Order: sequence, then structure tokens, then C-alpha cells
Amino acid sequence: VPWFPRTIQELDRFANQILSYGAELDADHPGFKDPVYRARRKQFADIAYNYRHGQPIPRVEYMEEEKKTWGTVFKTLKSLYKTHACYEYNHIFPLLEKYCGFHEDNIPQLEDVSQFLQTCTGFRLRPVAGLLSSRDFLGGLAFRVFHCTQYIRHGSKPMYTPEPDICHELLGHVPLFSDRSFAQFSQEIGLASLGAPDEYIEKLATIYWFTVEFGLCKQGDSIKAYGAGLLSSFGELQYCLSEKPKLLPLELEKTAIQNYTVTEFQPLYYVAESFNDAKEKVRNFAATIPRPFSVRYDPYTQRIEVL
Amino acid sequence: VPWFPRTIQELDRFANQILSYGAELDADHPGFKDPVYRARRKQFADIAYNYRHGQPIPRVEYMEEEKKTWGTVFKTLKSLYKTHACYEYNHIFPLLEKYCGFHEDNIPQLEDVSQFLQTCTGFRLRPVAGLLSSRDFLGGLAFRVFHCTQYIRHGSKPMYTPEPDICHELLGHVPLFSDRSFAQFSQEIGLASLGAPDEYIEKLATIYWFTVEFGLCKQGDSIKAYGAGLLSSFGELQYCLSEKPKLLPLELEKTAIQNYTVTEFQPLYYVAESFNDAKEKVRNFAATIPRPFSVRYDPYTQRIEVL
Ligand SMILES: [Fe+2]
Ligand SMILES: [Fe+2]
Repeated sequence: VPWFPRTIQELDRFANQILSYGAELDADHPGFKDPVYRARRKQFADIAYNYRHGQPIPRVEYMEEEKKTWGTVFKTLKSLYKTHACYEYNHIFPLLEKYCGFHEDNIPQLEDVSQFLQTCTGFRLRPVAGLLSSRDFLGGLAFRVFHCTQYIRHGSKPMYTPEPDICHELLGHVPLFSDRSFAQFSQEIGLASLGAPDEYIEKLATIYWFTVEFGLCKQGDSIKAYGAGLLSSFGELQYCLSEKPKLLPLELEKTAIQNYTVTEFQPLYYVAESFNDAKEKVRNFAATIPRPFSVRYDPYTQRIEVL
Repeated sequence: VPWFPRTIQELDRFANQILSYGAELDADHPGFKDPVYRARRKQFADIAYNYRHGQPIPRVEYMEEEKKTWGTVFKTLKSLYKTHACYEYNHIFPLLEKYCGFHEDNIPQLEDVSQFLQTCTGFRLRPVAGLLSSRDFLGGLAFRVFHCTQYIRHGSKPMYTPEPDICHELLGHVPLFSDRSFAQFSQEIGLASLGAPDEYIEKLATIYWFTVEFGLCKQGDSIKAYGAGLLSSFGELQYCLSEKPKLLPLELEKTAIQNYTVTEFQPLYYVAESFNDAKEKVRNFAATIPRPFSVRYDPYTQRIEVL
């Protein structure tokens, strides 16, 4: 059985198991030829490298150029949320603006955002430099821990990123973690992953793609976006609620094996009835994963109980 | 409906609702004529007065005379535990000795004990000076918070205390809070209390007396003590497992209205089948309390959810 963390501090092992040779090193990265941007990325990676559970997340002073990039992404996306984002998103966004400094001329600091999520649902952030394995990323969710980038995309192409950057995490992921039902749903995926065989990890990663990253949900008689990758994509957020894509009900035996690509708009989305119903479905799917034990998180001690 | 705290920080209101004119002010208190002891008690009360949730509990340097008193109580009680105390007590006591400094020549500091309980079950301590109302004391349990004295009894009568002192809390109460089932059981009493009418508070206080304070429990085919007031009383701990007292099964419609006195050994004890069974019984009893809502603690946000 694969090793998995049993205490929240044990997530500290992940930082020495990331992909070391990251996207910003590629010839086609928007910032590839910018040595200043290169050094900035390395500085953020070093903060995540040295971070340890329990510490406050170091604050960073963002440059004017970084704030400009943030403000372009923020103001162009914000125009779609009232109409395209789910209720839970719009409900919390004004509080993020009031208490977390979410505004076009200011990049929120992860420590503030983390304390805010803690008050809402117990979720917390940890800074992460580069790409975690699916197993390690998902396992953090068991503890209501979200590994979060601190860096920003290159300012030459503000509307484009080949990777999660701080605009994706804060405008795409964070608002849903403020919701109890969504937090329980995403934690359920994390719990399903612990000690699961690699073959089932890939399936959970695919369910994750079609829910947390690109999911749509029913809302009264309508349909709204909740996936992080939709909420942080101006073009795909408008497309996903148009007549063009195909929609199917969330059905995890099907969703789990569905292929997808990361470089175009999704041709197909799965619709969740609700976050509670998705959570039930994940729980049922997880019972089908060959594991010689069952797992439960204890938030009082921040430990996983293994039976 | 009576006000009750809804967040763990809100327990801070209790400190300005205690009995201000305490037992040490009475002519028959063992330390009454000792002005040094008087000032020492006032110093501990001022620490509890100024304490605020979230802070570390101030450490105190205990005098040699205080440590002597502790060591007499500690060594005389410790001789009974292997035979008279429940398994959960004996299981945790060596770890308290190893990691909390529980030894005859050292009074443990509440901050260390609190961090230890947190790792075990989420329970924490808050220092308390004097007598809380039953409503406020019980309400803290809803949050897995135990209000704990820091002072010690007068050294003139080491085997006697007319009040809870630090020897009672640490040797009587603390070890049971290290057990998950016991923690869930005592929290259930706290939850039952929130917004309950005074008439039901008195009933819950009486159940508390006959369980947390003076309860006995079945253990395999035997019976053992778990009540704090037994575990910190050399004479009553031996008596309670002798032929002299009457024993009855824990039955809360009966137990809740049973009278008792605080100045002699109890003539009657109630036997719990287990802490889980006691917890179930408290939950059922609580549904009988007229409250126009139901309550649940969320350990992720440390808030009470009221429906
Ligand atoms: Fe993402
Ligand atoms: Fe007590």
C-alpha cells in the first residue's frame, strides 16, 4: 500500500517530491526570455520549499507590473461572475473583497486568504512552487489543505497562462473553498485517494478535472459554473454556458474514465446535481477502490484515523 | 432563550460572570489565616481574569511548599490507580508522566497539559479563578474546553480540599479528557446545555455529578472508577469499589433527579456500561429538553451551528 500522510504536519514531505524542472523553463513559456521573471519564479519556489506546516505564509511585496497583470485578469473576469458563476461563488466574493483585499489594484496575500478560509470551513492554504503528483495534491485535500501557487503569470500575456498561477488559485479555486458543502465534497476526493492504487488515483484525478476544475452544477432550474478552470478563464467561462458544448449528468463510472485535453475548451462537461450529491457519489465510488482499510479525518486532532 | 456562546472565542464572556467572593475567604478554609496564601490565590485569579482565548496559558513558578503539597497528593493517590481506575486512565497516565511532567516533585504547567490534550482529542484548558455557573461551565464542554484551576490547596491539609484545586483537575479530570469516547461523552453534555432552560441545566449538572464527577463504569466483567472526584480522593476511591455503597445502572430519567451531598462519601453511584453508551443516553435525554432549535459543534471553524 502506498504511503500516505496520517497527520497534517506530514504534508511537509510533499515539498521534496515536486517536479523540479518547471514550465517557466520551457522555450514557449511567455516569460522564458525574461531573466528577471525567471529569478522571481525561483524566489517564490524558495518560499514554498522552506515553508513548514504551522508557519504563517510569508507575505510578498508584489511589483507594480505584477499588480497590473492581476488587475487586468481580475477586472475582465469579474464582469462574468454575477451571470455565469454559481451562487456560492457570488455569495462569498464581496466578503473576499472586503476582508481579503480582492481588488484590481492589489494582489491578496495567501496568509490573509488562508485565515479567511479557515474561518469559513477549516480549509487552509500551503504555498507550492511547482507540480505535485496527483496523489500528493489530492491527499492534501483530505486534511482540507489546498496547495496554492504564489507566483503570477508573465505580464506580456495577461489573459493567458499555461499553468496555475495566483490569479487561477484566487479567482478560480478559493471562493468555492469558502463553502461548507463544497469543502466536504473536495475533502471526500482527498479521502478516497489516501493509499489508493495509482490506477485509482488517475481515476480520481479525472473526476477532479470534471468537477473541481471544469464542473457545472444545477442551480434552481438553471446551470452555473463552479470549476476553477472555468472561473479563471474568460473565454471558456462564457463558452461553457453556451449551446456549443455537450453536457452530461455527473456519473462517476463514466466520468472517471473520460478522456480530456488541457489545451482547448472542453467539448464536454459533467453537470453535478449539487455538491452534496457529488460528495455522495464520490463516497460510493471510493468504496469501490481496493483498499484494505477505511479512512476518516479527525479535525479535532488533525489526524487521519485508519481502520 | 438564554444566551449561549456560538464561537469558541465567545467563552471569554464567562470570566466576567464568576462568583467573586470565593471559598478561600471563609473562616473555615484551611488557608484562611494565611495572608501569603491569600495573595497567592489572588494572583492565580488575576491570571484567569486576564486570560483570553487563543493565548498560551501563563506559566507559573510554584513554590517549594506548593510542590510538596502536590507530591503528597500525587504519591498517595498514584498507589490506587492501577487497581481502582479505569483502563483509559491507566493507559494515558504514563504518557502524562513522560510528556507533561506529572511527577511528585513537579507541578505540571497548564499550557503543556493543554497542548497534550489537544493532540489527544481536541480538548483544551482555560484557567479559571473561581466558581462558574453550571450553565457556563457545561457550555465550555460543547467546545471541548475545560475550565481548569491553577491554584493549589493550602499545604496545612494536603489530603483535604473544600474545592477543586490543581491536584483535582490534573489527577482527576485531565486523564479522562485524553480519551476520545470520554471526550465525546462530556461534549454531549455541553451540547445539551446550550440554551437549555435553568431547570434542565440543573438536571444536566446532576447527570454530570453522577458521571464525570462520581461515575463508575463497567470494564470487561469488572467495575472501575472514572469520576474526577473519585480519582482525586484517596478515601473515596477505595470506598467506591468496596461493598459499602449502593450501585445502580446509569438511567438518566432517574439519575437526573437524584439528590446528593458534597460533604461525605456518596452513598450511591451510577454505573455506566461504557462512555459511548452514556453518550447515547445523554443525546436521548437532550432531545427531551425544550429547545426551539438543535445544535452541533463544527470543529473545523470552532463554531456552534444552530438550526
Ligand atoms: Fe486549479
Ligand atoms: Fe471536578
